[PDB]
Amino acid sequence: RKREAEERRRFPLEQRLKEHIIGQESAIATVGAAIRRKENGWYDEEHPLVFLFLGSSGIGKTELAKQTAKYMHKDAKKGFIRLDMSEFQERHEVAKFIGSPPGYVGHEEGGQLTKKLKQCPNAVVLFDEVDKAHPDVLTIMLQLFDEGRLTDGKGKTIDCKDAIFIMTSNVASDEIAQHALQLRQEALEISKNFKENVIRPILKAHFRRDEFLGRINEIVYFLPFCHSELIQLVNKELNFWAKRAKQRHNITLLWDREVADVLVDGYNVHYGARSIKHEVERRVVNQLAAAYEQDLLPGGCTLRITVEDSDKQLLKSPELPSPQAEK
Amino acid sequence: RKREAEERRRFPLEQRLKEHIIGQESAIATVGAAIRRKENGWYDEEHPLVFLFLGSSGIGKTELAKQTAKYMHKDAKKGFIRLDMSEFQERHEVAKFIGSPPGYVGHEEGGQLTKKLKQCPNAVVLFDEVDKAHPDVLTIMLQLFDEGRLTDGKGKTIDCKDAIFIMTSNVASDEIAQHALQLRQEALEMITISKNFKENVIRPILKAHFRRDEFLGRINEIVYFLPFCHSELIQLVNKELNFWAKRAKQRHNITLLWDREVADVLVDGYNVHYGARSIKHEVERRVVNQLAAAYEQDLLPGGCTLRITVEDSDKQLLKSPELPSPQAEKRLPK
Amino acid sequence: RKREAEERRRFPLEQRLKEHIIGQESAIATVGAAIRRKENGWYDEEHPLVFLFLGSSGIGKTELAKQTAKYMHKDAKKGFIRLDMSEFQERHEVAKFIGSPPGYVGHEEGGQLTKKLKQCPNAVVLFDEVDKAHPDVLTIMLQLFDEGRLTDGKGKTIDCKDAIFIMTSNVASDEIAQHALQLRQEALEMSITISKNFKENVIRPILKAHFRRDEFLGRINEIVYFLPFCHSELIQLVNKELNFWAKRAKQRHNITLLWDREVADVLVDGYNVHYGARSIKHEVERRVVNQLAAAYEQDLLPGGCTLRITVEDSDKQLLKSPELPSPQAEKR
Amino acid sequence: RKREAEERRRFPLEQRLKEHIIGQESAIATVGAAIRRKENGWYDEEHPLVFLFLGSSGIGKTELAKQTAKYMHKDAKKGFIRLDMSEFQERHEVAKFIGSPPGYVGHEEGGQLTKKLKQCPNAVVLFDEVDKAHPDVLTIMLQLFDEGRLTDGKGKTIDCKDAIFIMTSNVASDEIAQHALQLRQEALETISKNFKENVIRPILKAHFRRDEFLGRINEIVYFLPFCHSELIQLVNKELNFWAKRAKQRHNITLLWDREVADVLVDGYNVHYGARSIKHEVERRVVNQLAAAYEQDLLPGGCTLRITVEDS
Amino acid sequence: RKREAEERRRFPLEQRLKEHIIGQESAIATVGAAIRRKENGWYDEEHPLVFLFLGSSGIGKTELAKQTAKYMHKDAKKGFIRLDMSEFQERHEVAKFIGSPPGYVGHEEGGQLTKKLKQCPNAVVLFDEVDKAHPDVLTIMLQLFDEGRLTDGKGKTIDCKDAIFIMTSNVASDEIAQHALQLRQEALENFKENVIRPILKAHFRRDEFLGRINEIVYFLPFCHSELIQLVNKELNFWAKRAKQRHNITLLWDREVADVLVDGYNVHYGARSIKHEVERRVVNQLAAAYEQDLLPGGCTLRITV
Amino acid sequence: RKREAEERRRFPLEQRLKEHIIGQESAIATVGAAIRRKENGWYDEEHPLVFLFLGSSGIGKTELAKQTAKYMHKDAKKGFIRLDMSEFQERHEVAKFIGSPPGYVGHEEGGQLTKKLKQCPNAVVLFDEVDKAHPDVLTIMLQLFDEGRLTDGKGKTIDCKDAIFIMTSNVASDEIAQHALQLRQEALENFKENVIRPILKAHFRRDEFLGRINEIVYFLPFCHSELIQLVNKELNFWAKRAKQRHNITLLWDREVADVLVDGYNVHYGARSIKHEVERRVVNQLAAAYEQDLLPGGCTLRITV
Ligand SMILES: Nc1ncnc2c1ncn2[C@@H]1O[C@H](COP(=O)(O)OP(=O)(O)OP(O)(O)=S)[C@@H](O)[C@H]1O
Ligand SMILES: Nc1ncnc2c1ncn2[C@@H]1O[C@H](COP(=O)(O)OP(=O)(O)OP(O)(O)=S)[C@@H](O)[C@H]1O
Ligand SMILES: Nc1ncnc2c1ncn2[C@@H]1O[C@H](COP(=O)(O)OP(=O)(O)OP(O)(O)=S)[C@@H](O)[C@H]1O
Ligand SMILES: Nc1ncnc2c1ncn2[C@@H]1O[C@H](COP(=O)(O)OP(=O)(O)O)[C@@H](O)[C@H]1O
Ligand SMILES: [Mg+2]
Ligand SMILES: [Mg+2]
Ligand SMILES: [Mg+2]
Ligand SMILES: [Mg+2]
Repeated sequence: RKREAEERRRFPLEQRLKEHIIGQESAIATVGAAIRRKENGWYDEEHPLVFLFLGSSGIGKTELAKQTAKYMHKDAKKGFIRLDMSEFQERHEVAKFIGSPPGYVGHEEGGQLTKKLKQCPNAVVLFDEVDKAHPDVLTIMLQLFDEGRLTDGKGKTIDCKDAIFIMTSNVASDEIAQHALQLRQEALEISKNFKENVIRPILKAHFRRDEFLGRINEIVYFLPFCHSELIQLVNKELNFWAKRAKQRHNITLLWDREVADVLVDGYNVHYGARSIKHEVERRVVNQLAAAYEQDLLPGGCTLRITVEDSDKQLLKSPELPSPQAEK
Repeated sequence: RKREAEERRRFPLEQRLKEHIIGQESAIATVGAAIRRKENGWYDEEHPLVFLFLGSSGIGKTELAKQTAKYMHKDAKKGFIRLDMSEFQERHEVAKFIGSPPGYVGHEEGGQLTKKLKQCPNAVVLFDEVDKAHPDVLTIMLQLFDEGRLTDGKGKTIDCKDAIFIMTSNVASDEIAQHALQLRQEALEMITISKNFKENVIRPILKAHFRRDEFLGRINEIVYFLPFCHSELIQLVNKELNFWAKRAKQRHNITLLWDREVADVLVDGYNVHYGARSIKHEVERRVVNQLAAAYEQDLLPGGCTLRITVEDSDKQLLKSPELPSPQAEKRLPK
Repeated sequence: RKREAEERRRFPLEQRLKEHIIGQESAIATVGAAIRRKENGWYDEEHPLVFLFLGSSGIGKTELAKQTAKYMHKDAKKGFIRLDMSEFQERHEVAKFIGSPPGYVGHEEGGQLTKKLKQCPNAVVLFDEVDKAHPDVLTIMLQLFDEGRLTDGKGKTIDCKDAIFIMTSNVASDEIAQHALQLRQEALEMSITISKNFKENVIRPILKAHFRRDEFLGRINEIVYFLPFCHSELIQLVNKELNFWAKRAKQRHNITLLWDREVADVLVDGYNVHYGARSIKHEVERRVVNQLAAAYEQDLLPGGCTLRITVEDSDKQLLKSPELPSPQAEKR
Repeated sequence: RKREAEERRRFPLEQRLKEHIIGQESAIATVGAAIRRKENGWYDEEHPLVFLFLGSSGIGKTELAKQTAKYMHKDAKKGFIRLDMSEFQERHEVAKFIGSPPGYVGHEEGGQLTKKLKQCPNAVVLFDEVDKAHPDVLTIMLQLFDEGRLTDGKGKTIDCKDAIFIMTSNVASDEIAQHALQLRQEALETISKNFKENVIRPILKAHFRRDEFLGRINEIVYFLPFCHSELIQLVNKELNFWAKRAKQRHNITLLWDREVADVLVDGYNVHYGARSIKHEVERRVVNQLAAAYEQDLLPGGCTLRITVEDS
Repeated sequence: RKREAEERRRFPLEQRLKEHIIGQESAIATVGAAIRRKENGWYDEEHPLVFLFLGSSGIGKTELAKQTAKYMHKDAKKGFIRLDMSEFQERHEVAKFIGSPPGYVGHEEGGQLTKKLKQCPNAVVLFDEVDKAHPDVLTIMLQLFDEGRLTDGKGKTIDCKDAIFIMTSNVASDEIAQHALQLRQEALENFKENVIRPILKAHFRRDEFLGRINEIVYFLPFCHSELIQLVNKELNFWAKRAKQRHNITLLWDREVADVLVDGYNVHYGARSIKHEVERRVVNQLAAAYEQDLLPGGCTLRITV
Repeated sequence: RKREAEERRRFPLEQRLKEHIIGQESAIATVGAAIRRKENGWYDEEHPLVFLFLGSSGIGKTELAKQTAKYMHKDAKKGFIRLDMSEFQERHEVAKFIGSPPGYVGHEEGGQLTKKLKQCPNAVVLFDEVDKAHPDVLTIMLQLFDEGRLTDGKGKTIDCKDAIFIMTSNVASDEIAQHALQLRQEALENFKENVIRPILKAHFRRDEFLGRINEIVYFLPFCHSELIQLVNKELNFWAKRAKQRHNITLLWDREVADVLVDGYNVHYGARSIKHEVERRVVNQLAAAYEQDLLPGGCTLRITV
């Protein structure tokens, strides 16, 4: 008890997530508060904890879910359960949850989800892209979210009252991103309850049933990044590549402050972080790989990126001559 | 003779339910009357007793069913049979009730519901969220509700005549809620009764969109759950706070107190579409989160008090065992 | 010979049925005539006798079938083979009739129907709610009717030529009910209900669409139509229910129960055409029986308890005295 | 490591593609750069590499995909997985990818795409003419393109993080051609910046209705219409193919001059591109060779000059 | 090698076509030229041959396809496959063409086209009345023609590079019949029929549909000479098959065969003329035989 | 030789059928003539033999098919094969018509048709309503023509050039009944194909399904003489069917038949007359027997 409490206080989940997620402070704060509430025993054991993650594309929803799963279960693969709801676009596909009835092909195998949950009753379940499921498939989750009960095709009931369920979608993402015009309001010169009652009609229009929505403990809103968070993302990506280069080939990598400013221009609000990822890859790592194959990067050398309308690489001082693949 | 004398004394079922349920007086009365009738004889043994529970979400339908099962069979697990009809969305899934026919996988296993009913013939059967089932699956329930007889894949009848069947659904949720709101508005001029509204409005819904006539004909009683009144919302908030205070005292020896304004602020977060679940989540979010954060060495076994800040109806804080001191900032960004 | 002499005399099937069934006189007459024709041999003895029962819900189809089975076989349970077709909604369900083939799971049990038939060749077989059966099941049924014998999964063939097959459904229930109500209204314009063969021809396409086997319908010996109850038949139903409850009370607790025509009218006012006798049964249970059960634990004692109507609700009178018992108000 | 790196330096992928692909320099450069970045280990292993080929019909998109697959998996047919999204033009066609759920016909079989991917995790997957898919069929591709993960009807999860996905379509063909005119709109007194992709995005979003789908695509490769020189090169390629075929089959030598290439190009059709050129050559020249051969006017070993044989 | 040499050296296809087909000389020549060109190389083997047969119905189109399938697969009936696109007019009928997805109705069947092709990839496929094909079926056929590659619903892929696809329709039958640029004008056995191209364009995705077609074959209405040849061939078939052998040499003179042609039924095609001949040529023979009236045979002489 | 002589003596088959059938002389004569022609080599014996029978239900179609099978086949109608195409649908076509082949859901190879054709290739095969037949089964039935060789669930194919197929329908039932000229004007006191395939071509795609049918047989509404003859035969059966036949007198049997025919068969066929007889006779006799009013020498009773 004492060691767990001391470790949690010393290195909170919220500080652990911040290492991997940039921004999203209100989502981090909500998930951390719920998690901490559960861990300290201040939770009802009858009803499992359920989250729904909403916002635009590529802003860390599945990332946050993965980090939460890793934190809850340090490494156990069975502790984290993935479900790509995009494979459940038809009603009949719900059989994958619980398996076929008696007398039907595949009956001897129980429900896949039932088996997975049985292997780890307190696992973290991620229904990714839940809006891509057929809405009759979501009906199977009514008892799962209310009481953590699920009966396979063989009549065996699974108890998962202590599990944590996370759903992710971008259902209201235009309306959430449009409400980030509150960042543009500049009053000196974050989502309101009444906005959540404008985001509701959209949720019921998609997720047809009020008894489904009334089962979720928390709706988490992920906002579009502000300019500083874009700079942080670019720096994070460059640091990742620098670490990889240093580890693999002992190459030291440096970049001026203006490199991030140049790179952020590739940001696409419709795609989020992955846009920055692709931009950095395309217009830095391509040059890096071309130089490496050309053998212009001796082990232990120092490479610094300089800023033009394009990006140049200096081998500790001289400009590295760009190789010619076409010869 | 003493069992008979107790039964003469055994009239708390309404009390037992009202302990766990707030409001829904009409439903409690109906269920209690039917159960008393069955208990004291005065009931035909040739036909099971069937209820259908209708209303909005999070208003005690499943809760009432579970409480009734517990009362009838005490803690006996075999006495309460649960089925989540959301798993029966396909016609072929009816095989779960009776098992596979001879010469097919799982035939030797036999029906599951048939086995459970054999274990406890007088069990309380709950088909939760029945309107999620494929109508062809409901078709099998005709015989079960009429004569309480079901034949498994092996040809064995179970003869569950004296069981009790409870069905929970929200098919007419929007109509019932709107009608109840209108009736309450009318009563506000100067309470929970609907005479023909059921036949003219509810019945065509139930029949046309989901069922056959013969299926509805076998239901002994239709029970209607209405949305909570404001006082009932206050009662629900008080119930949740009492539950959390009981947990705190029992486990951490912490005494928890609050005020009426706390109840008002909490109920302000109530959402009609979700019923008691909205209040439950609100209480967990705005109070229990602060209690769990204070439990990092700032809570000790004393009279912790919950109060509203100077910002009326905006914020609420914990105060220490000694009321003159508010609890600190919980200091997360160490 | 003694059994034959006793059966036909002093106890015709119609006489017995009228004891349990209210109305449906035409159906009772048809069933009795067909049964007598079969018994005396003035019928196609080369084929089993087949019936189809149609009409709204709660009008005695299953009840009439059960009473007929009891009359044919007295108390012999083996003489009444009951099959609820709602379990045969899938193609492979036919295996239950004959069991699995040799070498398969459960083949040693060659189907329930075959075993029961060989146990009682002349048993009355009821396929309740036949319309729910899968078309392959209906094909097997038609094969059984035409052939007159069935072969189990073990290769044994069982002769059931003398068996009686009864089927119940509600395929044309709405058409039958609305036509019967229209004929009652038309007869009130004369101031009754005998449905003409042209209405049967109108109904026939519905049956042809549902079953899609013109030979299957043709093979049916008799189609029996049950009508929705008239007001007098509803009053009789209410009186029957009240008599049942009164005799139950008298036997169990020596309580005498009385009522008046007004009570019967009030109870029948709760009738619902879509559910038939079930609606009246439930109304009687909730309106009256609930009060009896509530008052039983403390107030009821041997004597004359009479039901009365104050204005619109049913009230009770004290034993042998015109005092209204105080209801044992639950809770407090 | 050193031998493979030296081999790649000696004979890069670009030359191999140029052996067969004509023009499309920008597309070849982009694909080659991405492939080299992958091979040299300078790529994140958490996400597969995804391409989207856009351009008019008959300009080598699927041809480029085939050449790339051959380069990566030259000695493995299993290394190249081909799909044709015309065969997926309705929502329920997703059941081909992962198979039917438990208790349904074909369940025991399992997904086809899952089988193929499991056989060769690092294969090259080609979704030919993806635009013809029902849009809800593309939804199944989200996990594939993001994490290279897919689950069949039996619950088995296929990991293909190192695979390469190529999607070919002509959704913005007309707009791409109009932009390509920019190079041909020059005052001229070859490479387009193509920042106008900001206004190509709406077309894709209209067709592919989900932004998250586009966000998962690493690169958008644009194939431009052939120029006059590229058309001449294509005609020369076709005539070389036919000449070598004649030599190998009937031992006949076949020869021509500029007048033939120009006359064949003059019959070019934009709507078909390389296919137009193929049809033109076949109709105008191959028919004459076949007729002459059937008349036995071509003794074995003889030499033909196409001395501008026209009209 | 000797088998291949004999296959090459055997009778030219046009010989058999002329043997069994009457008229349609232009179509015979075109098909023979295309097949010979393919055999002698001079044709990219990477793409299957695609033929579009135009003209009135019932004038040998299917017969010509059968004979072609006979040339290449004389020893195998499976070498010829038929599909009538009157079966394939609505979106859900795409699943009948190449099979349903797994877990759906008819998945086991696997579709008509693939089910037959997998047995004989190099067969001859006849799509009757492609006009009636639903656009989504037209999309799968054009894909198949372009690539020669198709997947069934069960995931099995089929290579049909060397197959021969023949499409038949009557979209421009009236224009060909009325123009008759060869029949009654040049030969009754280039015309620059430039209206057929726009006519077809109006009915399909001309970019792909007409671009991929390897060849277009025209069928012309029968002429008087062709009709009398067909009647002579029918009467000879009846005469030689006379199993009551001794009545053979029931010779049909000339003018009665001309009167049988005068029962013009070309609207229904050749089989119509067959019925015409059978009516007043076979019924009288059956009546006489049943009556035992005519042992030893007789001239058909004149009747009507 | 004795079997051959017996088969020869079976003719005239028209008398054979009339021994057990009433009316339908035209159809009987047509069938007999077709049989003779095929036997005598005056038919396209290379092609399957197929009739389509048209008219209302219950007018001797099944009765003529069964009598034809009983006579042609030696005895017991072993070579008869009749099926209800109304139960054949997309979910049942292959599983029953071809019969669920190995590897399919179900192992009922043959299913309903080809499981019996394994023994009697020349079967008389009855399809009881093409109006209710599924398009898939109507297409697979196209194999039955040309050469037959319909695929079985076991893979076996039967050459149908010798088989007899009897499709039937009620969709054309009006074409005969509405006129009654084919009955009134057929040498009693209209024309063959008065209208060529009026409804049938539009409904069953004459191009394939009906184009391959060799003959069409009309069925006419029963005449008053035919109806009264049916009544008389049924009454004779009941009279002899009596166990205590001494009580059977049949006094006024002709008058009772006249009363019975009042409920004329104009609804679904002779079964209407059978029900008339059962209602107006059998019930009365059963009631009298129950009342012990039948000692012997008992007359009839004229009701109405
Ligand atoms: N703070 C961040 N926000 C978003 N992405 C981040 C962040 N930090 C790192 N990333 C990375 O950027 C990528 C974003 O992709 P996702 O995690 O899947 O976001 P998403 O919310 O699920 O978008 P969709 O709904 O799948 S389109 C991930 O690969 C992350 O690892
Ligand atoms: N004609 C009747 N006379 C007396 N009691 C009847 C009569 N009909 C029904 N009952 C009673 O009310 C109950 C109704 O059940 P059934 O008669 O079997 O239903 P049904 O008439 O067949 O219509 P379905 O099958 O529900 S659509 C019976 O169990 C009887 O006890
Ligand atoms: N750029 C090219 N250089 C040389 N050959 C080419 C080129 N493009 C196409 N071809 C050839 O022309 C044919 C066209 O094939 P594709 O490459 O597949 O066309 P496509 O662009 O991919 O587009 P679709 O599917 O008609 S939209 C192939 O036969 C190629 O071999
Ligand atoms: N020499 C011939 N020319 C044309 N048709 C012929 C010849 N011999 C037979 N036929 C008949 O022509 C038909 C061939 O197919 P056909 O009907 O003409 O094509 P389609 O129906 O598609 O228009 C067959 O019915 C065949 O009997
Ligand atoms: Mg995601
Ligand atoms: Mg509930
Ligand atoms: Mg019943
Ligand atoms: Mg292509």
